[PDB]
Amino acid sequence: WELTILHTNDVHSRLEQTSEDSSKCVDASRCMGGVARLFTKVQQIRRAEPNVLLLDAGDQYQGTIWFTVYKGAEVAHFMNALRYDAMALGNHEFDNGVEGLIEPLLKEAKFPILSANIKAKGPLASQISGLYLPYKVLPVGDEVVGIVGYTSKETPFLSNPGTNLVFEDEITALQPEVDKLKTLNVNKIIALGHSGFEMDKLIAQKVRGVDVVVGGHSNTFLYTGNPPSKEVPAGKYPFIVTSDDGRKVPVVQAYAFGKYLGYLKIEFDERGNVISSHGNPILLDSSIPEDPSIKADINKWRIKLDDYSTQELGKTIVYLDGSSQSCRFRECNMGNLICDAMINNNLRHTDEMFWNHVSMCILNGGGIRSPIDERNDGTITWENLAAVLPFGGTFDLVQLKGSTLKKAFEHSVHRYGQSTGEFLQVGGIHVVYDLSRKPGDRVVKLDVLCTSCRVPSYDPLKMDEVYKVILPNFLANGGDGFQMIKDELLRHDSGDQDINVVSTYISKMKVIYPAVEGRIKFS
Amino acid sequence: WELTILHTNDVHSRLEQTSEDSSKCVDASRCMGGVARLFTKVQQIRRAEPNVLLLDAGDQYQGTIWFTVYKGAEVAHFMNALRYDAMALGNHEFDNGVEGLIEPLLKEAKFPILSANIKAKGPLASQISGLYLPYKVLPVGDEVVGIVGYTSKETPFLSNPGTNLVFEDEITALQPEVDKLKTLNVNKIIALGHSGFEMDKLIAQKVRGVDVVVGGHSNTFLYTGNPPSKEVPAGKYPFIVTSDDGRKVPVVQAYAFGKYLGYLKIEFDERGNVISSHGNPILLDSSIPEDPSIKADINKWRIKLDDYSTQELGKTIVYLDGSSQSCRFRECNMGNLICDAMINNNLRHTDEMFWNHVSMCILNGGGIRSPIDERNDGTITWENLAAVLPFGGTFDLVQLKGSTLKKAFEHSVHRYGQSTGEFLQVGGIHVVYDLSRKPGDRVVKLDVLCTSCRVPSYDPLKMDEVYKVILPNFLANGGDGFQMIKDELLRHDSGDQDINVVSTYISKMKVIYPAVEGRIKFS
Ligand SMILES: COC(=O)c1ccc(CO/N=c2\ccn([C@@H]3O[C@H](COP(=O)(O)CP(=O)(O)O)[C@@H](O)[C@H]3O)c(=O)n2C)cc1
Ligand SMILES: COC(=O)c1ccc(CO/N=c2\ccn([C@@H]3O[C@H](COP(=O)(O)CP(=O)(O)O)[C@@H](O)[C@H]3O)c(=O)n2C)cc1
Ligand SMILES: [Ca+2]
Ligand SMILES: [Ca+2]
Ligand SMILES: [Zn+2]
Ligand SMILES: [Zn+2]
Ligand SMILES: [Zn+2]
Ligand SMILES: [Zn+2]
Repeated sequence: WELTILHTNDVHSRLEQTSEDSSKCVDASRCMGGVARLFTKVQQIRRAEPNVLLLDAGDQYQGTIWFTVYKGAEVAHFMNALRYDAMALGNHEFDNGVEGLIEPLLKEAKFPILSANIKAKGPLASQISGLYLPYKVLPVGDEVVGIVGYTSKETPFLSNPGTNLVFEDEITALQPEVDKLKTLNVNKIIALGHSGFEMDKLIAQKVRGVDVVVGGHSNTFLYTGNPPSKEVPAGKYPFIVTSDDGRKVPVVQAYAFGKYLGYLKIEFDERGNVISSHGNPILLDSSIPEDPSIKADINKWRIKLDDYSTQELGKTIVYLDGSSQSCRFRECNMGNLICDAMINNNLRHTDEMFWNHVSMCILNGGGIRSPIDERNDGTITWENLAAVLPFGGTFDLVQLKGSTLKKAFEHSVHRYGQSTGEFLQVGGIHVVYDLSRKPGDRVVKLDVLCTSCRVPSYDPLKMDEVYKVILPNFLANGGDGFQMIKDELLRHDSGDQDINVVSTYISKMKVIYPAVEGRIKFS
Repeated sequence: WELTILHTNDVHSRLEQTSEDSSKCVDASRCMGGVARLFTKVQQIRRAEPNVLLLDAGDQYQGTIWFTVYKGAEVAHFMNALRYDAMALGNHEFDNGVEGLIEPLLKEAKFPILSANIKAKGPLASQISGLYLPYKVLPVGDEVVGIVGYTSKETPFLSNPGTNLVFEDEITALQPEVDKLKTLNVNKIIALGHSGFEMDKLIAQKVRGVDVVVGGHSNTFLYTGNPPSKEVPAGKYPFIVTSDDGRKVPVVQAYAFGKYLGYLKIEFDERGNVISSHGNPILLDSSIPEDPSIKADINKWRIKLDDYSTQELGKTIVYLDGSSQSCRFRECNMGNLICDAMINNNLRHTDEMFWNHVSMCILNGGGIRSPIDERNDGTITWENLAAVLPFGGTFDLVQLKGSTLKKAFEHSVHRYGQSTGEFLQVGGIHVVYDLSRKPGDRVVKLDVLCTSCRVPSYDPLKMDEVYKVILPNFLANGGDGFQMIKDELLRHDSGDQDINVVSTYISKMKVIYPAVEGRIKFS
């Protein structure tokens, strides 16, 4: 019996086709992904293969102005149009709190939404009961397939689920659910979830009864053969894990941003044993036409986005200096605003040991692409912010040793004076450079805002201590020569869309007035 | 013909009786003022004198939780109960914008509200037409008295009137209105307004046809004889100004906070010439009973204030360190919060030469009377803020030369180490002390946030430059040994209630997290 699993993960609001690097589409002849093109390929496969499941491993929420305006209604609408068969909750599905997930996604999806390791408490437990499930048994042809969900145990640090949801250890929560499915004579079981490739491999190894793991979160690209685009595979597709009981369990993921459709064929015997599996993600490039009906519906929904983009988000009473002459040479107030917005976006619930789990921000000055003039009655619109932050990136959370962060600050000024992009704007950091010193030895003071403290205050950076830092995905990936960040980071989780972080902060503040205040000094 | 003018000014939300220093009443046998006691005395005078006018020279708005909750409805209600005959607009009547004045005061007052020098433009001119007037001619016995109003030309820097109101020069706007009243055979004219004793004397000298000036704003106490309480008179009551045409024009004011009722008797001849005048403010002490009906109505209205005081205003995720061990010895985050709230409260409309007219704050650490613990789910209520700021003061605006501010910072640490109250918490200032230097020479660096700049940044303080600074009225009056502030300031205007400034900022921010960030350092 052959099952074809089609899968997406970390689509992150890429409803429209994008450029090759998943940013705004500008060259139509080379644009990729989008739900209209995904519809064409899914429909084509479903004409040819008898037993198909279209699955999403979470993180449809967050990434573009589509999510900013429609807040999940676009996810329910377009996933329903694609006839997704099941979805696991991702961390970003909690960005607008549990109410922003219940309404509109859980109440409007025409498919089961799953997570076996999220447990609600208090009144929320009654309010949400049955709106997401630990698993669902689906009929596929003449057989049944059980799908069990899971979500990152670190979601409380990576989104806004609130205090009435408990994120349990994935393997601990999954095993009894898979044991239960086996008692109900379900012999084909998929674990679909959102914890990252490392946890997916552990689930494949340790959760007895799981036949395949379909994951996400880590934006992992897996491929068997010559890659079709610029993504470099972390391993073959599927990635085979040998389980504790000796089975070969395929693990799949399909990068992010709707650029690929994962495609895995699994051959099962009559008792649900996996005989073999093969496949590969399919690059959704211009060779696959956008479905005209889905595209026309996208164009209709885009009208409200165009309208929203010109509305006042809030006001500034100061000139927002995002010039290169300032932001690539010294502390600039646009850089301070963006880092303050990044820290505000990452305020999450804590135990009694931290005021917040993260207090620090770095931002390459070359990533700030325009100032904003305050003389248009102080108005700031999304279109103005998109000129400042045009790359479609995210502001991610990383864990870096103090030694790595000191090397990043040395890199920031290693060839100072040429208007290069690596000069860092900061938040929760006070750095002093002495440019008369040799490159690599120019940082003379580096103080950081504490997190494990009830009163935030600055203390010297410690080389062996690991710090959480919010920074662009461009820098987490080693852009601008920050190879030390890519190579030495101890954890990396994708964050919110860059424009959206700043827009939300400006709308919350109503009137902004960021100052240049001595976060960066020169001796 | 004898006219008795009863007058109040700068009542500032003191609806309830207060202590002798106009703070919370705690010893009933020695409490003063309040509208119930004012009613008793006004009613007594109106039984005995035939020609009485009860006037208010503005600034009923702002000062206690009454204004925070009722937003002017309490002013219309209790001024109507007292049967005020006329009121001039004060600067604080614009604290909640022009909408917060129209609704509820202008639409609910049963007396004319006056200002001849405020001119509206755009649609507002039609919306507000006739809701305030330049003047009103009132019948008094068998005669008529014209009352012409005026409001501080500096109101745009001292409240929130918005950009559709123009504040003209008082004398320029008053003269044509008084000329018009004279053409209508009105021969007895009172100028009632809110610009301060200095401007009141100029109006008495220069506006031809004005028989008496009833003022406010500067909280001036005038008295003829031995003063009845702790207020020291600035001059006799009335203060006589010789007009340009040789008339003797009485100028009156009655301190502030409803502690006194001004009482002036003017003898006019049949042609409206002033023959003589005499009087004195009456101390509203415990010897005058509170009117039981007004007091019972006050007690009824107080219920909603008690309810409001326990509601969550917003949350803190940090411990708000208002301890004396911190705030009298070093930068404390409660001090930073209060100074940031003071600067936010003073954001006003500007031309293109300033991002804001004021950027600096000083606050005596001894004025911070409690920390706030963040472990009650981060909740902050008005009752918690009242424990931090219990004195019932205001956060005022002063103009100080840099030399005066340097002397204030030397005073801040002149006897450092004894937990004395004068140690300053700051905003928009970065100071460095070297305590090994002799007292009076301990300030080694003092940088200030610019105002005449499009991007706020810090520069060294200049001894000859005048800076606007927000600070407690306690310090503006020379408290804590800051005699240099009292003696050398170039302008002083009373600001908003201390608790209200902080409450509004916390409610706007929703979640606060003030840090100790290096505003005060030690070498
Ligand atoms: C609609 O979207 C685009 O046009 C789009 C274009 C690219 C990507 C991918 O590359 N992402 C980048 C690329 C560069 N930079 C910054 O730009 C600096 C270079 O800028 P300049 O010295 O001014 C040279 P230029 O005028 O040709 O741009 C780098 O040093 C670096 O600091 C980034 O921050 N990011 C995130 C994504 C989208
Ligand atoms: C319900 O209201 C009152 O209890 C009320 C009491 C008074 C006033 C008038 O006085 N106003 C003040 C008085 C003092 N202080 C500060 O307190 C310091 C002295 O405090 P300690 O060293 O702690 C001595 P203590 O325990 O007896 O208070 C001063 O150095 C000064 O920094 C002020 O800030 N203000 C504004 C008003 C109201
Ligand atoms: Ca099986
Ligand atoms: Ca006259
Ligand atoms: Zn993701
Ligand atoms: Zn994720
Ligand atoms: Zn006043
Ligand atoms: Zn005033």
